Amino acid sequence: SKKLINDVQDVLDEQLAGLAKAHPSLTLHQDPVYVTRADAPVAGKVALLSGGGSGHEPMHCGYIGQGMLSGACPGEIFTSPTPDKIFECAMQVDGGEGVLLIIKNYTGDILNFETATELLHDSGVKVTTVVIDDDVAVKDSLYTAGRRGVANTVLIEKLVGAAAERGDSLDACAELGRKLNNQGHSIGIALGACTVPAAGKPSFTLADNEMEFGVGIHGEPGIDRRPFSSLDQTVDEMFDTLLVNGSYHRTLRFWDYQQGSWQEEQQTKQPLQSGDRVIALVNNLGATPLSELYGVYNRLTTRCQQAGLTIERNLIGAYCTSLDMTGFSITLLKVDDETLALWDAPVHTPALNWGK
Amino acid sequence: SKKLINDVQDVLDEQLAGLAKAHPSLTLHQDPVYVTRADAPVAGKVALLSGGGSGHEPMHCGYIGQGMLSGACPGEIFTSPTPDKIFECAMQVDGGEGVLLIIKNYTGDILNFETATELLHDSGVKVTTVVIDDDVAVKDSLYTAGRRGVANTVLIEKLVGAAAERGDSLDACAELGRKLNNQGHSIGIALGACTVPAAGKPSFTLADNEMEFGVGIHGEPGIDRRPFSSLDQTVDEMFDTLLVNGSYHRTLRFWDYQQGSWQEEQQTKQPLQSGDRVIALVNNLGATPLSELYGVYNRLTTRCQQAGLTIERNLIGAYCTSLDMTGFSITLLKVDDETLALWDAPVHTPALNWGK
Amino acid sequence: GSSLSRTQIVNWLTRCGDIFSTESEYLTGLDREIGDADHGLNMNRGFSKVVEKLPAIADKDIGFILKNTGMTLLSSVGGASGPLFGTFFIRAAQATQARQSLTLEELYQMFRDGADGVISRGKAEPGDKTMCDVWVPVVESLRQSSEQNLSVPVALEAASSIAESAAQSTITMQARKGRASYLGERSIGHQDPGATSVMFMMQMLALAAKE
Amino acid sequence: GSSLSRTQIVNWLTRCGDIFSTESEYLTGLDREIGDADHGLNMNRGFSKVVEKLPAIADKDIGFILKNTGMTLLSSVGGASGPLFGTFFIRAAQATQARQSLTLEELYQMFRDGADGVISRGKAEPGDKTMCDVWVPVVESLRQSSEQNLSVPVALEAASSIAESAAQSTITMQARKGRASYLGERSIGHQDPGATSVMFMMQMLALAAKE
Ligand SMILES: Nc1ncnc2c1ncn2[C@@H]1O[C@H](COP(=O)(O)OP(=O)(O)O)[C@@H](O)[C@H]1O
Ligand SMILES: Nc1ncnc2c1ncn2[C@@H]1O[C@H](COP(=O)(O)OP(=O)(O)O)[C@@H](O)[C@H]1O
Ligand SMILES: [Mg+2]
Ligand SMILES: [Mg+2]
Ligand SMILES: [Mg+2]
Ligand SMILES: [Mg+2]
Repeated sequence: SKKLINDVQDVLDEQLAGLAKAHPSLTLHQDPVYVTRADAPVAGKVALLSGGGSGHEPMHCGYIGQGMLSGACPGEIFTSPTPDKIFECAMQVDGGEGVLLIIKNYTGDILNFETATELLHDSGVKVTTVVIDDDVAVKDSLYTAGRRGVANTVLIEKLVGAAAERGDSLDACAELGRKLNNQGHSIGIALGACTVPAAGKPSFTLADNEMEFGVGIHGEPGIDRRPFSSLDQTVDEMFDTLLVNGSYHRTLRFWDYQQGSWQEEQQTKQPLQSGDRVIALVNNLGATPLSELYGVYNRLTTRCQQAGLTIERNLIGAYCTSLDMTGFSITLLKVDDETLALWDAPVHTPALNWGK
Repeated sequence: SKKLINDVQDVLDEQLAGLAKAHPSLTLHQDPVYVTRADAPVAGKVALLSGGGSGHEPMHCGYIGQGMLSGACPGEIFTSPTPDKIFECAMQVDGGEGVLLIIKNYTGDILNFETATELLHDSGVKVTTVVIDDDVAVKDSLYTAGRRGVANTVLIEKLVGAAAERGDSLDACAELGRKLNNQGHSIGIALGACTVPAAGKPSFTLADNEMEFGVGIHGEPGIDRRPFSSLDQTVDEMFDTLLVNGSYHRTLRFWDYQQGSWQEEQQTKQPLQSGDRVIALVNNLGATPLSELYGVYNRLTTRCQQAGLTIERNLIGAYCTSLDMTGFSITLLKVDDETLALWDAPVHTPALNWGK
Repeated sequence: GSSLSRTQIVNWLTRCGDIFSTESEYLTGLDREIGDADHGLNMNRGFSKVVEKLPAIADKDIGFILKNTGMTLLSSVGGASGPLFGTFFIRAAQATQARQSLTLEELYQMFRDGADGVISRGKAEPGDKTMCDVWVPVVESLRQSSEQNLSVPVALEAASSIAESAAQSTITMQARKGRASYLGERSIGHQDPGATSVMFMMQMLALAAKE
Repeated sequence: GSSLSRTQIVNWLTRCGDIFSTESEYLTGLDREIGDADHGLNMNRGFSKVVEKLPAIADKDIGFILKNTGMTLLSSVGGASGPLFGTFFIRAAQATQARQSLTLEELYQMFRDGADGVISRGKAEPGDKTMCDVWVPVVESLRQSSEQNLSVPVALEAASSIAESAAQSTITMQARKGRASYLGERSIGHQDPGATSVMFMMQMLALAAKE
């Protein structure tokens, strides 16, 4: 056990209250729970919304603000939020220019966000969707639910949040998100499992010379359990997998608000290649020392140089977590000057803040 | 064991290299190791310097930038840096207006920073000092080394960093730091010990219903081992101790650069009182989930309201750590409008960034 | 003639509240091995809310009760099972509609339509290692029972007992849908949580229909 | 007449390199119980650097070697013990200065001046639970040996053996200085790391002086 909580039933109530208290810029709504910029609706801009289980803080509520999300729906711990919460939240933030839903690729997030997208359409709200599936660990979508949405969700929420703020249309926002989704690549490892508040045992156990390789964010085992030897070794295996699993083909559905129906879109990803420019995110999964993330970055820069990739920006820190998990993920998102311009644009959120 | 490291001897070399690579604004010096703003020396401003053992990231290197530190000396893990490193670093950052050394109160930091202050004076460098001793756990300085400098070092480095940037003189900087030191109050608890890279065993063990109460930042046991029951309980004991141990008398030495000698200064602290306004820092000691820190903030706001204290600003996150320690500290720093103005002033560091 | 009354359906759902409370930790453990350890909590939270709303509507038509139940689950269970079990009850209610009791034949159609809903939302095929590996055999049981003009209570007794074997049959499958599909061959050797929930639901229906 | 040669002092410091390497983990464990678990590493890192610089200066005067040693330790040991042991060697060197060998009497003065340096920098009093709880008894041993006109080698043999009991005497003290003073009564029952280092240093001097 041993969590800083009171009664299990009240953990999210207490934590969300603390969030709203700490942040003048954030409004905590009740019955249904969700969170918005205190100054939403903002007229004249595409509204950006996302959501997912509690337990990945700061994703997503730490990203509510100018230049990023207009609101977010926290669900229960590791549990996709329900369609009524996403529906009410989107209604609340609608700025006359459409609402963009960013959805991480999990069966539950997909289905709930889909049910919600349709409710919005049926309410006259212009809306469409971007699906995030950056996690390369699950190599093949043929006989699986598809690749998971993990830390690249943050880089995409920022970039698309910048375009929405710049004044770009729903469509140009959506197309931007979907393009970025197609060239962003992540992988995570765990040295130790998280424990959910209702549990008293960790999600998996592990010997001192073992790691969960190819982990996502909800504490499931990864794609395999393999020996842990060193920082360099670990980072080398991860990086080499970013490259070999870089090729990916699958179908993602997006809402066609004109048709009023789901549009299958078969799309393929290329592996990152010599000459690409990237944003690197070295992401604490919850309980890795910042110092160790810098040690990870040191190695990553070497491997990038060797593979012909130029890191133009980086983030190093705790951006998309799994409660108290000991581990980290690496995300490499391919960019160009226009994407870099959106990166550098102002953002004012609890977790990310610069410019303006 | 199980750290993301390679050879033990190389951990800091690799981590500091990663820091310099990630940060264009930071220069990594060698032989001796230290870190500076790539644009130091900055002419016309008081230069702010600090330092301490590695293992508290982001303190101090994460605080090198405009509005904050001009440079910092990382030592070995949990080991005060040596006088030659502080001396070279201060020489490197000297802007013609003096150098201010911020020193956390540990026997080692005091002695090494003192040896360094004298070397600087003897080199013609105008210099003086601020000592940080915010940790209220060690109740009484009579038969102890004195209260430890912990997380309030961050709030003071920011505020004094703002004054230095505003163009304030060495003396007005020093006096500002020393005043803030006198009304800032911290306390920490650990639910689980950190492990240093050279160790393979944690710094202390603990049953599931136990906590180390009144811990600092180098992994020593706290002032006592007591039952752990809940978030509310834990936060209540901590807060009640901030108040009852608020009164403090001791002697702190500061360099008189005019005399060229150490000046004892006996100074007393008041407990925080009904009607004071504060900045609250809820600080992860390394491995506590951000969500739990928000749960801590929820409770803290209640206790503040009940005691007559008004929180005007807050920080919630990992600002002054102890490697992979599971715990957190609470810091309350009393403020006024002029101090709030320095809080809101621009800061551009790896760990803290706003305005301008 | 043999039928399933509206109050037996109320009784069914009420028993689901009990089972999802009692087996909460068991379902959680199943979703720990090959998932994110939340299923039990999701089902408990959902049916707990259903069973609270139920006494206020115990006297409406079967279609009404089933549709509200599905909508309640949807607003509350979350994750993958919320929309799936919500859809099951919503499609089951439109097969039913303003009934006051149901013949074997209408039960079969109801379960057939429910399951068809979960299959088109989720796309699971037999052997994917999901709740559909229990639904499909259950529907085919109801079909067979209907051909044979069995009583409603023994039809559900046989559907329930088929649900048990179908849930158990999942242990052996490699998952191809859901969170468990991310574990690859590590999902083999473990019973699907959602299929277990369907099993529990069918076991409670047999109980509800006994009288 | 009985004296301690410059090469015996070199030999002493060389043996310190060995002892601080061998007992690194032991000193670390002592500083784990009542500190931050770094002392052993600090002493090892310091004397390791001393002993590397030593062969290049083995032929300079005693004052030169001791002063460089103190300065080397200062630039390298860090934490609380760096400035304290640095000061010990620097003040010891100015007692000595351009000697080529040392009489008992000059040894006593050397250790007396060294310790006076650690006492004024750190302010430790007897019973504070620090390295000063070994230095002070050691100096008083040297004083007594000098009164009694003992040989230099047995003087150091007696100083060493007194250092052992003095280090052990710390187990029982509540710390009043250093990191251990933050633990209150939890520091009782544990041997001071820095006092152990002084003990090791004195044990190596006795060895160095035997011939
Ligand atoms: N595509 C799908 N079709 C049918 N059932 C599914 C599908 N994906 C998952 N399931 C069911 O969902 C169950 C897991 O539910 P739950 O743990 O509540 O949601 P989540 O996986 O989002 O945590 C699985 O055991 C499986 O039976
Ligand atoms: N004020 C002091 N005076 C004399 N010796 C001291 C004092 N403070 C600490 N020490 C010595 O320092 C030792 C701890 O050294 P070390 O672990 O290297 O430094 P730190 O405490 O900074 O980690 C203590 O065991 C004690 O003997
Ligand atoms: Mg879930
Ligand atoms: Mg130390
Ligand atoms: Mg689950
Ligand atoms: Mg120490």
